[PDB]
Amino acid sequence: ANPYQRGPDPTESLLRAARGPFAVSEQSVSRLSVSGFGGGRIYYPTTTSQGTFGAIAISPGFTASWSSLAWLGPRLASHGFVVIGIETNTRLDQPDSRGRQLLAALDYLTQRSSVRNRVDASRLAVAGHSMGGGGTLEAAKSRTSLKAAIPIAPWNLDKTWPEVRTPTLIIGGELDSIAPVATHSIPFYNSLTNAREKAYLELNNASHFFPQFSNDTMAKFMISWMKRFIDDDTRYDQFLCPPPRAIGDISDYRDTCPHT
Repeated sequence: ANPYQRGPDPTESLLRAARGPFAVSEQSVSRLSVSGFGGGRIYYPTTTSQGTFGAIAISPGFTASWSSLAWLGPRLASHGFVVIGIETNTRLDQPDSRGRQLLAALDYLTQRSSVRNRVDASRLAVAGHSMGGGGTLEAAKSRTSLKAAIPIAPWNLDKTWPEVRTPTLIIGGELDSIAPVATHSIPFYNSLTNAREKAYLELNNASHFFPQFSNDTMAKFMISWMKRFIDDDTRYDQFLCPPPRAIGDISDYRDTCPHT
Protein backbone atom coordinates (compact mmCIF):
# COMPACT_ATOMS: atom_id res chain seq x y z
CA ALA A 1 0.00 0.00 0.00
CA ASN A 2 2.97 2.29 0.68
CA PRO A 3 4.81 2.24 -2.67
CA TYR A 4 8.12 3.13 -0.94
CA GLN A 5 8.06 0.33 1.65
CA ARG A 6 10.94 -2.11 1.35
CA GLY A 7 12.15 -5.14 3.20
CA PRO A 8 10.76 -7.39 5.92
CA ASP A 9 8.69 -6.40 8.90
CA PRO A 10 11.39 -5.05 11.24
CA THR A 11 12.68 -6.28 14.59
CA GLU A 12 15.35 -5.20 17.09
CA SER A 13 17.58 -8.03 15.88
CA LEU A 14 17.23 -7.00 12.22
CA LEU A 15 18.33 -3.47 13.11
CA ARG A 16 21.26 -4.52 15.27
CA ALA A 17 22.84 -6.97 12.78
CA ALA A 18 25.96 -5.89 10.90
CA ARG A 19 23.99 -5.90 7.62
CA GLY A 20 20.37 -5.50 6.71
CA PRO A 21 18.57 -7.75 4.23
CA PHE A 22 20.03 -6.44 0.90
CA ALA A 23 23.32 -7.37 -0.70
CA VAL A 24 25.33 -4.21 -1.39
CA SER A 25 27.27 -3.05 -4.46
CA GLU A 26 29.74 -0.15 -4.46
CA GLN A 27 31.09 2.41 -6.92
CA SER A 28 34.02 4.77 -6.43
CA VAL A 29 33.61 8.41 -7.48
CA SER A 30 37.00 9.90 -8.32
CA ARG A 31 37.81 13.44 -7.29
CA LEU A 32 38.88 13.88 -10.94
CA SER A 33 35.30 13.19 -12.13
CA VAL A 34 33.09 15.65 -10.20
CA SER A 35 32.91 19.29 -9.20
CA GLY A 36 31.30 20.76 -6.09
CA PHE A 37 32.52 17.98 -3.75
CA GLY A 38 35.62 15.82 -3.51
CA GLY A 39 34.23 12.57 -4.89
CA GLY A 40 33.55 9.66 -2.57
CA ARG A 41 31.88 6.28 -2.69
CA ILE A 42 28.36 5.11 -3.57
CA TYR A 43 26.82 2.07 -1.87
CA TYR A 44 23.56 0.63 -3.17
CA PRO A 45 21.38 -2.49 -2.93
CA THR A 46 22.35 -4.76 -5.80
CA THR A 47 18.81 -5.84 -6.51
CA THR A 48 16.38 -3.71 -8.52
CA SER A 49 13.43 -6.08 -8.32
CA GLN A 50 11.90 -4.41 -5.24
CA GLY A 51 11.89 -0.92 -6.77
CA THR A 52 13.95 2.23 -6.51
CA PHE A 53 15.35 3.44 -3.19
CA GLY A 54 15.73 6.77 -1.43
CA ALA A 55 19.22 8.15 -1.02
CA ILE A 56 21.38 9.81 1.63
CA ALA A 57 24.56 11.86 1.29
CA ILE A 58 26.94 11.67 4.27
CA SER A 59 29.82 14.02 5.19
CA PRO A 60 32.81 13.37 7.47
CA GLY A 61 34.10 15.97 9.92
CA PHE A 62 36.92 18.52 10.05
CA THR A 63 40.35 16.99 9.20
CA ALA A 64 38.65 13.70 8.25
CA SER A 65 38.20 11.51 5.20
CA TRP A 66 35.18 9.41 4.25
CA SER A 67 37.03 6.39 5.69
CA SER A 68 36.28 7.78 9.17
CA LEU A 69 32.59 6.83 8.62
CA ALA A 70 32.89 4.17 5.94
CA TRP A 71 31.25 1.36 7.98
CA LEU A 72 27.99 3.31 7.51
CA GLY A 73 28.08 2.85 3.75
CA PRO A 74 27.40 -0.87 3.54
CA ARG A 75 25.43 -0.96 6.77
CA LEU A 76 22.89 1.69 5.79
CA ALA A 77 22.75 0.65 2.13
CA SER A 78 22.00 -2.97 3.12
CA HIS A 79 18.69 -1.80 4.64
CA GLY A 80 17.55 -0.47 1.26
CA PHE A 81 19.13 2.94 0.60
CA VAL A 82 21.57 4.43 -1.83
CA VAL A 83 24.38 6.05 0.17
CA ILE A 84 26.87 8.55 -1.23
CA GLY A 85 29.67 9.10 1.28
CA ILE A 86 31.65 12.19 0.31
CA GLU A 87 35.18 13.42 0.53
CA THR A 88 35.15 17.18 0.92
CA ASN A 89 36.99 19.65 -1.33
CA THR A 90 39.58 19.98 1.44
CA ARG A 91 39.73 18.44 4.92
CA LEU A 92 39.36 21.89 6.50
CA ASP A 93 36.09 22.95 4.86
CA GLN A 94 33.63 24.62 7.26
CA PRO A 95 30.05 23.48 8.02
CA ASP A 96 28.34 25.77 5.54
CA SER A 97 30.63 24.53 2.75
CA ARG A 98 30.00 20.90 3.75
CA GLY A 99 26.28 21.59 3.41
CA ARG A 100 26.71 22.80 -0.16
CA GLN A 101 28.87 19.77 -0.94
CA LEU A 102 26.24 17.35 0.42
CA LEU A 103 23.68 18.93 -1.92
CA ALA A 104 26.14 18.77 -4.84
CA ALA A 105 26.60 15.07 -4.12
CA LEU A 106 22.84 14.42 -4.12
CA ASP A 107 22.52 16.37 -7.38
CA TYR A 108 25.34 14.34 -8.94
CA LEU A 109 23.81 11.07 -7.71
CA THR A 110 20.38 11.79 -9.19
CA GLN A 111 21.31 13.77 -12.31
CA ARG A 112 24.54 12.23 -13.63
CA SER A 113 25.79 9.19 -11.73
CA SER A 114 25.60 5.79 -13.33
CA VAL A 115 23.27 4.59 -10.53
CA ARG A 116 20.78 7.45 -10.98
CA ASN A 117 18.05 5.10 -12.27
CA ARG A 118 18.13 3.17 -8.97
CA VAL A 119 17.45 6.34 -6.91
CA ASP A 120 14.05 7.92 -6.24
CA ALA A 121 15.07 11.57 -6.69
CA SER A 122 12.03 12.71 -4.66
CA ARG A 123 13.23 10.92 -1.47
CA LEU A 124 16.60 12.29 -0.41
CA ALA A 125 18.40 12.82 2.88
CA VAL A 126 21.59 14.13 4.49
CA ALA A 127 23.75 13.11 7.44
CA GLY A 128 27.22 13.82 8.71
CA HIS A 129 29.64 13.83 11.63
CA SER A 130 30.91 16.89 13.50
CA MET A 131 31.29 19.78 11.01
CA GLY A 132 29.63 17.35 8.59
CA GLY A 133 26.72 17.29 11.00
CA GLY A 134 26.74 21.08 10.98
CA GLY A 135 26.68 20.80 7.20
CA THR A 136 23.71 18.43 7.45
CA LEU A 137 21.75 21.24 9.10
CA GLU A 138 22.97 23.71 6.46
CA ALA A 139 21.80 21.41 3.66
CA ALA A 140 18.38 20.98 5.28
CA LYS A 141 18.10 24.75 5.71
CA SER A 142 18.81 25.24 2.00
CA ARG A 143 16.67 22.35 0.65
CA THR A 144 13.43 21.99 2.57
CA SER A 145 12.29 19.11 0.32
CA LEU A 146 14.83 16.78 1.95
CA LYS A 147 12.95 13.94 3.65
CA ALA A 148 15.38 13.24 6.53
CA ALA A 149 18.41 14.79 8.20
CA ILE A 150 20.73 13.09 10.72
CA PRO A 151 23.41 15.35 12.24
CA ILE A 152 25.84 13.14 14.20
CA ALA A 153 27.80 14.80 17.02
CA PRO A 154 27.19 18.00 15.04
CA TRP A 155 29.44 21.05 15.32
CA ASN A 156 28.29 24.46 14.08
CA LEU A 157 28.67 28.03 15.29
CA ASP A 158 25.22 28.72 13.78
CA LYS A 159 22.96 27.61 16.61
CA THR A 160 19.43 28.20 15.25
CA TRP A 161 17.66 26.41 12.42
CA PRO A 162 14.13 27.83 12.01
CA GLU A 163 14.09 27.27 8.24
CA VAL A 164 14.47 23.50 8.56
CA ARG A 165 11.27 21.61 7.73
CA THR A 166 12.85 18.17 7.30
CA PRO A 167 12.39 15.47 9.99
CA THR A 168 15.68 15.70 11.90
CA LEU A 169 17.31 13.21 14.29
CA ILE A 170 20.34 14.62 16.14
CA ILE A 171 22.60 11.97 17.67
CA GLY A 172 24.85 13.37 20.39
CA GLY A 173 27.57 11.96 22.63
CA GLU A 174 26.95 12.66 26.31
CA LEU A 175 30.63 13.27 27.07
CA ASP A 176 31.60 14.94 23.78
CA SER A 177 34.21 17.63 24.51
CA ILE A 178 34.72 18.71 20.88
CA ALA A 179 31.08 19.49 20.04
CA PRO A 180 29.59 19.49 23.55
CA VAL A 181 25.90 18.65 23.44
CA ALA A 182 25.06 21.54 25.78
CA THR A 183 26.37 24.07 23.24
CA HIS A 184 25.88 22.32 19.85
CA SER A 185 23.43 19.37 19.64
CA ILE A 186 20.87 20.49 22.23
CA PRO A 187 20.65 24.15 21.13
CA PHE A 188 20.28 22.94 17.53
CA TYR A 189 17.50 20.58 18.59
CA ASN A 190 15.60 23.22 20.54
CA SER A 191 15.83 25.61 17.60
CA LEU A 192 14.17 23.21 15.09
CA THR A 193 10.80 24.85 15.66
CA ASN A 194 9.55 24.17 12.10
CA ALA A 195 10.89 20.65 11.59
CA ARG A 196 7.92 18.40 10.82
CA GLU A 197 9.22 15.90 13.41
CA LYS A 198 12.48 15.76 15.36
CA ALA A 199 14.34 13.68 17.92
CA TYR A 200 17.48 13.89 20.03
CA LEU A 201 19.32 10.65 20.87
CA GLU A 202 22.11 11.07 23.44
CA LEU A 203 24.53 8.16 23.76
CA ASN A 204 25.53 7.45 27.36
CA ASN A 205 29.19 8.20 28.21
CA ALA A 206 30.06 8.60 24.50
CA SER A 207 32.85 10.82 23.21
CA HIS A 208 32.93 12.83 19.98
CA PHE A 209 34.32 9.81 18.12
CA PHE A 210 31.52 7.34 18.69
CA PRO A 211 30.60 7.24 14.96
CA GLN A 212 33.98 6.18 13.73
CA PHE A 213 33.26 2.66 15.05
CA SER A 214 30.33 0.37 14.37
CA ASN A 215 27.69 1.28 16.94
CA ASP A 216 24.50 -0.79 16.92
CA THR A 217 22.34 1.62 18.91
CA MET A 218 23.38 4.53 16.69
CA ALA A 219 22.65 2.46 13.59
CA LYS A 220 19.30 1.25 14.91
CA PHE A 221 17.97 4.77 15.34
CA MET A 222 19.53 6.13 12.17
CA ILE A 223 18.02 3.28 10.12
CA SER A 224 14.63 3.63 11.83
CA TRP A 225 14.57 7.40 11.21
CA MET A 226 15.58 6.92 7.58
CA LYS A 227 12.94 4.22 7.05
CA ARG A 228 10.20 6.23 8.76
CA PHE A 229 10.85 9.49 6.93
CA ILE A 230 12.64 8.70 3.65
CA ASP A 231 10.33 5.76 2.93
CA ASP A 232 7.24 6.83 4.94
CA ASP A 233 7.65 3.39 6.49
CA THR A 234 5.39 3.55 9.54
CA ARG A 235 6.45 0.04 10.57
CA TYR A 236 9.63 1.65 11.92
CA ASP A 237 7.69 4.02 14.23
CA GLN A 238 7.59 1.19 16.73
CA PHE A 239 11.24 1.99 17.53
CA LEU A 240 10.72 5.77 17.77
CA CYS A 241 7.34 6.27 19.50
CA PRO A 242 6.89 5.98 22.40
CA PRO A 243 10.47 7.12 22.87
CA PRO A 244 12.98 4.64 24.30
CA ARG A 245 13.78 4.83 27.99
CA ALA A 246 16.96 6.70 28.88
CA ILE A 247 18.76 3.66 30.31
CA GLY A 248 21.76 1.60 29.30
CA ASP A 249 23.48 3.15 26.33
CA ILE A 250 20.91 5.99 26.02
CA SER A 251 21.48 8.88 28.45
CA ASP A 252 18.69 11.07 27.01
CA TYR A 253 16.02 10.93 24.32
CA ARG A 254 13.75 13.78 23.25
CA ASP A 255 10.89 13.32 20.83
CA THR A 256 7.89 14.78 19.02
CA CYS A 257 5.69 11.68 19.12
CA PRO A 258 3.15 11.09 17.55
CA HIS A 259 4.70 11.09 14.03
CA THR A 260 1.55 12.11 12.18
